[PDB]
Amino acid sequence: CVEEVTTTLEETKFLTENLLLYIDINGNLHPDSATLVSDIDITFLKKDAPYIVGDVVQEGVLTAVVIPTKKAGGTTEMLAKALRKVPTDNYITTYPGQGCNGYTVEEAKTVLKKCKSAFYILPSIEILGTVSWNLREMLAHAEETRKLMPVCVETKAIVSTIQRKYKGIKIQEGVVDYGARFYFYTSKTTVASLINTLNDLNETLVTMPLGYVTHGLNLEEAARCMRSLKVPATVSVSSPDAVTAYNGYLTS
Ligand SMILES: [Li+]
Repeated sequence: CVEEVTTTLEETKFLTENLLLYIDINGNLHPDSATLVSDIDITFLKKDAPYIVGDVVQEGVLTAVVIPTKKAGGTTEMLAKALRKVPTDNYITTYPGQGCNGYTVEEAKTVLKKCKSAFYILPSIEILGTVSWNLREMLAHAEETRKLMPVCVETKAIVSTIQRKYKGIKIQEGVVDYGARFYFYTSKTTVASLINTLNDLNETLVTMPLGYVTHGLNLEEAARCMRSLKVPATVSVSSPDAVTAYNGYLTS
């Protein structure tokens, strides 16, 4: 009932056209699902928001289910309960509950072995060492390695430091390659959208944990989100004790 495939989305459609996508209660796509809806109208996902966990929406070849997140009380049984609402069918999908939602692959496997449906699981397509580097250190590293450095534009202390270092830089949201290569973002976009952007750019990162403070996440919550990155990243945390903490959060 559950089979992992080695193929891309397009290379897996010969088995079924149906895609199972994961959304949150506002109808926003999980980063694992967000890359699967090219050239398809997805207005229907958010049109009927807000949802509750377990709600299912469908249009054409797409099915989407609202899954729980452990930051908001979610457990393994609530994940299983949510997936039971999906109509029985054959689907291409990803393992439910990964990334920010905080479930492990082994937990996702457990949920899907209930298998009213058949699922073909797309491949999740390298872990650089976690460090505790200050902003000056992170900038110098970026400059010489050409790694992409995400920066939250609302963090005034960082923006001013960059302006001093790189006289003449015009900081604006998006990629800015001046002195070093930056991805400037607002906390007024989702963490998922930022992760998908970084994954699409397909560059190695030097970064603080994404969502941590800027999007109200604690360190464990950010570490869960960081699992959705598909690019290598040097992750710089607040202190040496946080290195130990972060690495533990990432592996559970
Ligand atoms: Li973005």
